[PDB]
This record gives sequence, structure tokens and C-alpha cells, in this order.
Amino acid sequence: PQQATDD
Amino acid sequence: NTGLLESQLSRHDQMLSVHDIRLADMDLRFQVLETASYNGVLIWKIRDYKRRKQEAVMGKTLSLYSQPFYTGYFGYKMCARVYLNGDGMGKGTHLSLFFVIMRGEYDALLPWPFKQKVTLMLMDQGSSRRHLGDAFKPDPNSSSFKKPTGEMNIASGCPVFVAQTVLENGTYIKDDTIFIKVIVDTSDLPDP
Repeated sequence: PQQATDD
Repeated sequence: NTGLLESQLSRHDQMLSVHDIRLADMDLRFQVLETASYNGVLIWKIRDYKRRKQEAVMGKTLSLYSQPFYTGYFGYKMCARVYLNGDGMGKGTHLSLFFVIMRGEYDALLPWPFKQKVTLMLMDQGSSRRHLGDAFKPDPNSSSFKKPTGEMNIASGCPVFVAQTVLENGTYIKDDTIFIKVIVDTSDLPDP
């Protein structure tokens, strides 16, 4: 589980 | 006076304007509902792949969201986010697909953090049905699976889901449209 860039 | 007639016209025009948005909004609202799901499974249809892909590149629209879907009538409210041109380590090279937890109206009664297994995938429209997907188990310490505070939590998924080439070369696209499917495990959780 990786997160998306802040935007 | 005539300033009265004109004032009244103005009042009307102003309200007619509002009404138009109110109406538009509802069309959108209808759509969302008509596509809702309460078994923890989402089938997201994305039309205009070319244009949308191009707008991702041009930086006009980096990502897209699915309509919300639920694990149950009054369960978690979730959705998906996709970057047609990739995000993070897959940016420009892949298509990034993420899972999102939205602030549900019944979170006060739901277990936190979110612990249901999630299975992300892109469907193959070719007759060989060689769908692409991958699943994961929410990380308890991740700020993506905690009780929502704002409208949505931090999207969590796979930045390098599929190589843009693989996607555009295979039978995943057909009639300028692709299908994304999410499967959240519900069975393993005390239901209402």
C-alpha cells in the first residue's frame, strides 16, 4: 500500500 | 416606474440562473446514486480515454474519482482515484490506481482504523479476459485508514499499477473506454 502525492 | 419592471426582470433572471445550477447538480446527484453499490464492490467505467489521458499529460486534469461505493447500506463510504498518466514513481510511465476512504455519515459506528482487504484491478475487455489486479491489507498505522476528518483521507494504492504501454497495447481499452474494479472484503467484519 503506497500513498499518492499530496495533490 | 419602469425601474420596477427591470428590477423584477433582474430578480427573475437571477433566480432562473440559480435554478439551472440546482438542476444541473441534481442530474449529477442522480448519476452518482444510479451507480451506487452496497456490497463493497465498485465497477468504474471511464469513457474518453484518449482525451482524458491527454488532459493528464497537459496537466489539465491529473486524476479522476469514481462515484462512492459502500461495504453496506450504512457502512464505510469509499471510492477510487486514478491518474491516467501516473503519479509518484509511475508518473509518466504508468497508470496509478488508488483506494480512498471518504468521511461516511456513520463512521461513529464503524471500526477504525479501516482493516478490510482491498483488491484493485483493471478489466480486460478482450475475450481472453486476462484482467490485471493486485490486493492489499490496510496498514493500521497509515493515515489513509483512520477515522476520516476531512471529506476524504489520503489515497493509498499502487503508483506503478500498469505500464502505460501494456495498457494501451493490450485489449484493456475498447471503444475509447476502460473499466476499473475495486473489491473490498466485507465478510470478515461484524455486520449490522
